[PDB]
Amino acid sequence: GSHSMRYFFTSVSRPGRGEPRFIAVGYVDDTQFVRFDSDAASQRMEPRAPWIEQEGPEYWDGETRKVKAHSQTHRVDLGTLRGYYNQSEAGSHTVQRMYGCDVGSDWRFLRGYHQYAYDGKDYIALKEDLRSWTAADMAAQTTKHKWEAAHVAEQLRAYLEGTCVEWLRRYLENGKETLQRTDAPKTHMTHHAVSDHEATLRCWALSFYPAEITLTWQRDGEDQTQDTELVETRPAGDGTFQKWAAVVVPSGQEQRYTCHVQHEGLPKPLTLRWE
Amino acid sequence: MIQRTPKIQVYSRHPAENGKSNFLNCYVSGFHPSDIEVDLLKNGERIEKVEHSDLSFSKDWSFYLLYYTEFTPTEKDEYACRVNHVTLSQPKIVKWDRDM
Amino acid sequence: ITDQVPFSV
Amino acid sequence: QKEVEQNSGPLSVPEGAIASLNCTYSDRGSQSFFWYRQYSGKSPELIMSIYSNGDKEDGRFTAQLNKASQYVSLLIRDSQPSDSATYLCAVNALLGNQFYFGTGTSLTVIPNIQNPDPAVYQLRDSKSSDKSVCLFTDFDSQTNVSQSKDSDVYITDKCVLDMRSMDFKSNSAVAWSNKSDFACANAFNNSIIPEDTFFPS
Amino acid sequence: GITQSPKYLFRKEGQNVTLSCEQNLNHDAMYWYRQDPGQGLRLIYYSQIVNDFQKGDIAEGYSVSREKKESFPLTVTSAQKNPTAFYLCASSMGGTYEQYFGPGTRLTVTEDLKNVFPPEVAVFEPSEAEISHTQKATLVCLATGFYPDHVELSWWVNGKEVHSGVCTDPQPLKEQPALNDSRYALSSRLRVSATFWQDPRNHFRCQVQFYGLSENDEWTQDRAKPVTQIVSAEAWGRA
Repeated sequence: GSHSMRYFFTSVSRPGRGEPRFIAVGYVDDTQFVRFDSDAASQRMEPRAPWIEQEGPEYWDGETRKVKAHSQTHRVDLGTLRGYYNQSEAGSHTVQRMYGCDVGSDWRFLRGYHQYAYDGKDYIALKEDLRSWTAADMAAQTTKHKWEAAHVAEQLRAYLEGTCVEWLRRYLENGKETLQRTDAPKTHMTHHAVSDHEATLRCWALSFYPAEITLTWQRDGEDQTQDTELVETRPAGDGTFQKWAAVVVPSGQEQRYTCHVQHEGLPKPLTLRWE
Repeated sequence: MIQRTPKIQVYSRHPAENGKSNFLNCYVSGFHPSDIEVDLLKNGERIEKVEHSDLSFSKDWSFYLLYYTEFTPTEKDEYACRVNHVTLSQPKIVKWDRDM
Repeated sequence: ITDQVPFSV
Repeated sequence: QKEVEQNSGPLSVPEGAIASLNCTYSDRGSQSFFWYRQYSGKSPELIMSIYSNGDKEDGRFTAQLNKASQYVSLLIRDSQPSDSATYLCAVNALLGNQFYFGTGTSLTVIPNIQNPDPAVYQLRDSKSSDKSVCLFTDFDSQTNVSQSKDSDVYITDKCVLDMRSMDFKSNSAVAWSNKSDFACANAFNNSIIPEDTFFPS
Repeated sequence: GITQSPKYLFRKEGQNVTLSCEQNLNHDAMYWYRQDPGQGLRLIYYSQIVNDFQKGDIAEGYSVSREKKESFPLTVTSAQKNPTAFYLCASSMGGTYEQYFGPGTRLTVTEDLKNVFPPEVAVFEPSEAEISHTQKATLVCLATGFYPDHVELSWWVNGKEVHSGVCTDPQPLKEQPALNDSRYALSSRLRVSATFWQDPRNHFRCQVQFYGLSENDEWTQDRAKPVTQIVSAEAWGRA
């Protein structure tokens, strides 16, 4: 939708080396604003964006206690799952949780999710109606029956449809200058002589936000996906993103190829040429 | 256990210009498990002033991290990051290309 | 803000 | 103010009718809303829990939630004598990871006892005929009993008994004193007494 | 589920007391509340997990420990100015989940044990006028002069406890409201049919359970020791 808030939780067991490592991050759209790392020194939920720093001590004290208990729950899950799959305590395992909500143009609820993974594979997830569960294997069906008998889905829906949406609105308002911004891509093109008969054109897009972007190549105005390379979107480090797309062109006819950039800050796609 | 090898990308935060300071980025993504060793290198030696982002994962549960440091590009210094992972027989080294 | 303490599997 | 607020004033409702208890809260990431019942000298008992806007029905209970207006209510259908208790409103708080209780609202249902035959009798002690107490009984629920301003005279509040041999219910209140010059005629003068109360010789 | 002992406690001011609370519900969070007559709940202390605890709103004069997951002992120190209260223990899955309370503990603290008295129970036979006017008979029972207000009243007809036709005051009544250490009174009614009270083979008894000093508590007064006891008064039928 128009905006979203998402939280990511990961626990990695360390058999014979200490308690599992717990890392939690929160994101509003493409911006991270909170973190927790069990190996870090603070042992608290820490801010990672300016607009969240204005929350009072009740916020930070409460969030610290909540993620800590969350890590404790994962400590129990890591051992329980070993019994579900009859696994030994000599190997390292990881659990991953992820939830959040999407909102529409009116900042009202649109979509919710809450999914759980074990060793990198889907384990159990809340369906789109926020009222049923999707179990992967036999072990997940035991978790499903327990969470159904505990009426867990009813309580998760109240967060995803309620608190999640309400506090997403709050963050969007407190961080309007940062979250409600849109940075159009800064574009340019480079040329690289591969040999006497071929040349590579690289179409650049930099300093854009949010990360959603599309780069396509065209020859004589028709789409051309052959001999085209498209790198995955990468973070610039200052809150923006980078992406480029390349194409191999017979030497002499580079003027027949155009690059097209589609982004939220461009009402019409930008066109890039070499000459 | 799903094991995937990391995808590496070495690049600068801003267009590289000799003389002016910039940031060197080593973006690792699409890997599992999360335990990974990333070192940024300058002419072969490890840079000790290197920060990294907070661990996060994608829709397919694969992890991604960003390692970065402040550096000043020159015309003769070669930069690279070395990545080590359980799915790597030996540490993989990816040289930095200003054109990429 | 985060949800309440989750249930164990 | 407080995080959870409910008018603690004694609420009285006729038996068999609808009893509604209101509750308002200050949103603190408030996501879960509960109703507790508590009898005199007993511990709070969870009776109702609601999580989404609308009405939740459970027997003679009905919990209503309107998060937009920050309002939780409880409706009791067919008010019975066993429903007389204090009902505590509880609202959780994801901000701070807290769980707040209201001060509670005391509810008492009044019995619709037709055929009131008010009277003030004098009862003598079983082991010693010297001591005696006065009994004001068989009056309608719209009668209120006021405590005595004399430290030598004690007066209790009205209290309902339910006979099951015959379908009969009645109010009663007791007063007594050790002055031995105190009579049953001047016992309940502090309270508003109906004009047709029978007084024995 | 969750229990707390003892149900009634009675101590002298100047020493510390320990209120126990235990639950086997596998709950991490545990809470201590106190409650005053006609008032609400007030948080004293709480614990999110073992080896941790956080001060509530009236933590002054109290202290807790959480050495194990199932136990949460509360200590009432001599610094607490008003220890007399109804103390309630609860537990929950987490900070934001519904809490389940224990049975509760009534703590009463007095200056000297010289004002501790058991009740005086009497039963009053129905008036002849009531029997001829409404064809019903009301017995009245009075428990007087007891302190503290830790009493439980019950009617017994022909050796069996009854509840039909019984009404008891919700809470005891202070005999001298202006005194901080006033003794209490309590009344109760039992109404039966006139033909039932007029049977001399029917036995009525008003039993009052009092909770006071234990047999192990020390007593140095010449007066009879106000131990936890039962006081009752009987009556037969009359034609």
